[PDB]
This record gives sequence, C-alpha cells and structure tokens, in this order.
Amino acid sequence: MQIFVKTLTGKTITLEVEPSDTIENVKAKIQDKEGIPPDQQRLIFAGKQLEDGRTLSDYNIQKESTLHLVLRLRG
Amino acid sequence: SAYQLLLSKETLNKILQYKQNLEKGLATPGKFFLEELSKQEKSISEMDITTFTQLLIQSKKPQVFAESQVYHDGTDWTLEEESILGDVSVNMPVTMYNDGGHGSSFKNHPKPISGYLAYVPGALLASGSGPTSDMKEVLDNGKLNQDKLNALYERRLLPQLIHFNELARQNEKQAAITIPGIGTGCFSGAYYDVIKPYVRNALIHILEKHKDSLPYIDIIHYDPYMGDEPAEKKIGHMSFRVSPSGVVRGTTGQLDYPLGSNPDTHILVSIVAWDHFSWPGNDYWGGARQTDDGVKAASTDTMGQVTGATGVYDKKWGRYMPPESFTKDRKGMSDWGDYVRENGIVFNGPVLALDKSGKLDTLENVASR
Ligand SMILES: *NC[C@H](*)CC(=O)OC
Repeated sequence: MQIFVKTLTGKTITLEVEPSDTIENVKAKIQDKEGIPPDQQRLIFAGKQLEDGRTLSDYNIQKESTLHLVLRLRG
Repeated sequence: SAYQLLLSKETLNKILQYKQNLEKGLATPGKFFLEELSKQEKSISEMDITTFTQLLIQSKKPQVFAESQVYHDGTDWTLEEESILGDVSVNMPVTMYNDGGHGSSFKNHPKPISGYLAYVPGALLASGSGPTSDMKEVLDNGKLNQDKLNALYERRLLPQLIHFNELARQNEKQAAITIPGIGTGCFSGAYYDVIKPYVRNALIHILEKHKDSLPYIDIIHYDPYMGDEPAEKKIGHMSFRVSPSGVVRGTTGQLDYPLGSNPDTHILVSIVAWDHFSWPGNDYWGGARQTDDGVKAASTDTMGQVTGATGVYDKKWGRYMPPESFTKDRKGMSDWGDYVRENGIVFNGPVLALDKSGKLDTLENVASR
C-alpha cells in the first residue's frame, strides 16, 4: 500500500509497504529510493518517534498516511 | 574576551578600501552587512575602522553551507565583503573533551585537556552559483596557482602563528600546532583530486618564510587524513610532521598533544578549517558533529566561549550540549543555533591586525602606519 514520507524541508517520498513491515524495513525502503542511511533517520508519526522493532500496524499507520523524516542536513 | 579575531595587513587595506568607498557612495553593502549596520546608530564615516570591521564580521550566520548555498551577489554578501571575511580568523582558549576523531572514532580524554583553537577559513573553491572570491584570486583560467594559494594561506594563517608564538613565550612554553587538511574537502570543489599537495606546500612555504619570526613554535602536526606521504621535515628549528590518520596507524588526534609535546612543555593549538560566512563551529550550530569545523567545535567548549553559556559534555556522542535548563522541554529545537536565536546572541569581539613589522595591534594603529 501507499504511505508518504516527508522531510522537514518538504521533500516527499512514496513507499510501497504492508502493515506487517517493520520500521527497520521502512527505513531500508527510504535508503533504497534516497540513499539516506537508516542511522540518520528519525521517523515521526503523530508526535511519536517510531521504534525500529515495531510494525506499521502497531502505530496504526494505514494507507496514504504521511510519516515525517527528521534529518540533520549534510554539507 | 572569550575569543579574539585577527587579520592581515593586506586584509586591513581591503577593509580601508571598502569603508572609504562606502563613505563616498561608490560602493554598496550586501544585504546581511546592511542589516547589521542598521541595528546601530553611527554612520559609516562616524564609526572607527574596528567598529566597521566588527559589524561586517557580525553579519556571519551560525550555520552556512558555504560551498553551495551562498550567492555572492549582494542578496547575502558581496564579493568585496567575501574577500574580507575569508581573511578573518578567530582564536579562543578551549577545553578539549576528546581527541577530535570524526564519526565514532573519537577517544574521550580521561581528564579533559587545556588548549586553544584558531579558526581559519580555507580557500573556497566551490560554489552553487557564480565563482567565489577565492576562485577569482587563486585560479588562472581554471588552473590552480600554487604561488597565489600560498599567498592566501600566508595572509590568513600568519596572524594566528604570530599570536601563538607570543602566547607560548608569555607562558614560558613552546607551541605545538595540529593542522587538518584545510580546504581539501567540500571546499576544494572540482579540485578534490589535486588539492592535497597544494595545501601541504602552502603550509611548508609559510613556515619556511617566517621561521625567524616563530622561535617559540616547535611542532606542526599536519593530518590531511588521506592523500599524502608520511614525513618529518625540519623547517629551521621547527618539526613539521605529515601524518595522515588514514595512512599512519596510531596518529595522535587533532585535539591531542603530538609526539614530543605535553602540557608542561607546550601549549596545544589546533587550526580549524573554517569558512567565510559562518560562526566558528558552523555545522555543529545545527547539531551536526561533521566536518573538521563541526567536529572540533562539538568536541570542545567552543559554543560556551561564543555564547557565554555553560554547556555539558556528552561522552557517548562526543558532543558539548547546551545547558539542561535549555534543552529540557525543547526536544527537536534544542541545538546550539536555537540557543543563539532565542537569545539574540551576535558574533562580535575584539579584532587586531598584523602590521608590517610582525606585531599585532589595533586596526587604528596599524592604519596610522
Ligand atoms: N558538505 C559538502 C560536501 C559536498 C559533497 O558531498 O560532494 C559530493
């Protein structure tokens, strides 16, 4: 299904996920499209940091939700 | 008194040029310099040369992507202002909490050590728009010109070497100076694959030329990480070591006493690869412990010297953090640049110039001569 990932600066990424996907897998999908190392990623949904081991259903992330990718921009 | 700005005689001439032409209406300030001028009350001709220089330095911003997000067109800074700002250096006493290793390679000092940092802007050979001032200066139709690069680094480094020669003498010690690959990273732009020998040659040229003025300088420890050969070179009385940490295992860190020095015999000074447009520490004002500038600022109390706040050192991440009274209940908006914004802190301190006789003096005095 569709979820949207969006940086503080407004860059938008679209991912193909399942509710069974773990946040680790989701950070790997972001690295796949953008090359951002999962180490540098903070994913925020509804004010909560998303723990690496939990799943997209744990946080009730459904189709076409928007996650927030908090990055610390590189020179 | 927490930090001291220095600049060369040639730079002072540039500043006098600029001030004279503004006074006549024949030059126009850049937007950021104009904002600083308009926050105070003196006209250009009413203010002395030191105040003028201070207000230009004050137009710097905490964090700037100097190689890609500066326009050199007067909407931020003009090239005339850029030419001056690139020559300004700043030194400060610091506590060094780790050896300055990048990433996760830093080693914490069991007892933090006392030393000094001297932030010096590298030759900026990268731009996201038009050519930079340094590009116009040291490139000849694209060719790097070693002699011109030599003159640029001499201009920018010598005032700090003169300063710390004198400081070593006053403390009845010698100076040990660690130097990184200044200007060799993102600053080198398209020259990244050729820049390394040019920088080492400039450092050797400066030391050879001014050896007679630096009797209390003892050890220079140059570490460009990769891309140069291990070496010791005797330059007069001085020992110049080329020790690239990616090439020589066990190299002492930039924020650590090089071999043959210790706190009882030497003051420890580290040159920081700085930039024209930022406050000292650049990237770490945005919380990033990245680049020589950001790493050394994060690994020292640089931010405390600049802001006057008492930070707290985080051993796990090798970072000097803002006060806990500030960061509590500020998650996501707690980095040092946020502290400066909310408190309206400005970058502005005492300034001296190196006169033709190798003495540091007020800008007014050096201009009189
Ligand atoms: N922080 C600036 C570095 C530029 C770069 O990554 O070149 C590829």
